[PDB]
Amino acid sequence: NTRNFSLPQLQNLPIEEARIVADALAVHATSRQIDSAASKLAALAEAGLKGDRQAYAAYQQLLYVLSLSDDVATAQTRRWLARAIYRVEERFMPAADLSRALSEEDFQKRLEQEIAAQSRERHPMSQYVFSGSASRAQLQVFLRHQWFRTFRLYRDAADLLVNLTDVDEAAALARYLYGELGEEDEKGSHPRLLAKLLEAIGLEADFQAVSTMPEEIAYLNNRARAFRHAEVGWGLAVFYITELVVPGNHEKLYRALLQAGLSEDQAEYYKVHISLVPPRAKREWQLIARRIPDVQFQNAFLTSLSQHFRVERAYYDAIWEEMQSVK
Amino acid sequence: NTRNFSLPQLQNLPIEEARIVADALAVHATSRQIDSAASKLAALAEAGLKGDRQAYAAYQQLLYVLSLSDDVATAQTRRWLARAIYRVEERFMPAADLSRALSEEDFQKRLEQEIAAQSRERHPMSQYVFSGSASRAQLQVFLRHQWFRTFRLYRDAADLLVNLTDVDEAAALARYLYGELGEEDEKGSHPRLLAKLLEAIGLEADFQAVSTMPEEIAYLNNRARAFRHAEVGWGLAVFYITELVVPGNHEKLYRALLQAGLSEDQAEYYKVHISLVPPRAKREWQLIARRIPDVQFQNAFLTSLSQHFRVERAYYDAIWEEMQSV
Ligand SMILES: O=C(O)C[C@@H](SC/C=N/O)C(=O)O
Ligand SMILES: O=C(O)C[C@@H](SC/C=N\O)C(=O)O
Ligand SMILES: [Fe+2]
Ligand SMILES: [Fe+2]
Repeated sequence: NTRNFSLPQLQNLPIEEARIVADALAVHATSRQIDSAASKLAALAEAGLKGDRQAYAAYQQLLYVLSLSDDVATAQTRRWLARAIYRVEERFMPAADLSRALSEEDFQKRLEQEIAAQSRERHPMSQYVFSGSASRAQLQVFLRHQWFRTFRLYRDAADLLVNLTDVDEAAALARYLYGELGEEDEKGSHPRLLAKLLEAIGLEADFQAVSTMPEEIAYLNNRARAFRHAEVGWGLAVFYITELVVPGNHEKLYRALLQAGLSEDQAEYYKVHISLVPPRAKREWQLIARRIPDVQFQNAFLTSLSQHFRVERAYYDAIWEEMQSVK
Repeated sequence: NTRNFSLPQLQNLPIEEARIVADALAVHATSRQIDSAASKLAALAEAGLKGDRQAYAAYQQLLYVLSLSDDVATAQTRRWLARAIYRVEERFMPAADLSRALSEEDFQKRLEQEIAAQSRERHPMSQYVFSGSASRAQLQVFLRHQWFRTFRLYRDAADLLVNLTDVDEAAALARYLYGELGEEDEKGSHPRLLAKLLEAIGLEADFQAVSTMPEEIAYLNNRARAFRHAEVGWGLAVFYITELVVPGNHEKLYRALLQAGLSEDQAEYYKVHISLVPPRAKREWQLIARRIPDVQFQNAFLTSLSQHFRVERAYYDAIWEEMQSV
């Protein structure tokens, strides 16, 4: 009942700094113990981002524990420590580095060119699933990782809701959350729809799941960082590229799963997005349109979009390799 | 630098700790500056809660700035500093020390008993307003403070949503937020419904409103602390006490405003809770029912409830005093 709490995970990490983090998470942890943990985490991230593969794996695994564990008692300090890593990560990410604001037209055009160039729908694995050709074992690989992307997405969206101080924009994210959590029926929440689909093909849907795929950990860490960022451009970038790409991708995945012999009801997870999302996306765009004139927003948004695509592509690459290792 | 950002509010507080907090909220503030702010805030709260009236008012004003300002860039550090104060505050609150969990029936009975003993609806001001004897200006006093209670309640609910790790419990709070923010029409969010009522009776509904009433600040500080607490018994206590009391209170406030010459549409803010809340309260009860076997939950819940009633009563008393002066 605690496999995804912070302390059990930290005691299982053959990383020295895991003990310093654990001490920082104690109920009566001192300011010096917490700041010490912050210092070791920041140094570990700096070493990893400079090319040290062992330091890279260490800082990522610790950041996964800090940002996505489920013991709320340590969450505030965990997020405080996560911030020390985020500051390094962001100070290492290629910045959009506009000196002045792009036109709204050039902003949408640049947005459109990047989405066209790097969307998950064009990935060879995606066309492969669409192709029909995937074995059952290979669809299990795909859906096993779909679970990690879907099952706590609503929490990342809630972090963005919390940071939208304007009541009408919070209302927009609330409408998103309501839809995502099943409207009036929590049995129809989108994680539980995906769980039903997973159950139909022989897989478990574990609400305490802890990933051991490095590229997947990298993807979830980045998404939580972006949705929690104080400059909501980071979260709006990730939110909007998802809400924009989901319908076409889910339409083709839906068709592929019925072609794999599952029913309309089992694949409901994909079906509902095809119809639920497009109109709400049109309303959600105003939160972005409102901010276009601000170059600080443009730089946060475009930097976040580019980083999200880099980690998504490496994640999809690793899933594709795993898929092809089975038959 | 808007009126409800942290730095403009801090510059207006003639307190030395206000400058230390200001330095701690700077973009390149060091860990030493933040720990200094945290220490001096904790010491200020300790001095105020032991009986230093000026330190009491001072830490309460500072906590209002930390917990409820709207400059998101400092939000994470402000909440870190608020926690240093919360830790002190919770050591002074009378804590429920039950060693064994009440039965579900005994627990519900205790809640009902505490509500019948402490509900805001029994306050002399409430009865007086219900009587139809309130002046237009007196109703204005009432609604000015209604604004402060209503306009950001959804954010506190959202903090509880974030701390409910169970997908089904997050969903229950999401349904609450959806209802609270107007469902498909943000023009009908409940803050905007209250704004429509305030404007119908000559008042401005300011989404950057900053309270200057000490008891109102104490109320809002406590409610945000409770909804943000890592042990969700605190927030579930305040959430559930509010959801339980709102329907009957709002029906009578609605009738009283209609008696005073307000339209059905103008007073919609109070009307919509009469029918929206009773259905939602029955589904929200399962969040409490599932945790009743846990005595730590019961103690957190009951301590929250008693503290909430304490700050709410002092707040209604202060509104009542203002209403009598007009
Ligand atoms: O990749 C992501 O982060 C988004 C997920 S889920 C979209 C909505 N799910 O309820 C996906 O794989 O489509
Ligand atoms: O006491 C409070 O803080 C609650 C508000 S109403 C909230 C309505 N629906 O959630 C009031 O002042 O009546
Ligand atoms: Fe969804
Ligand atoms: Fe409401």
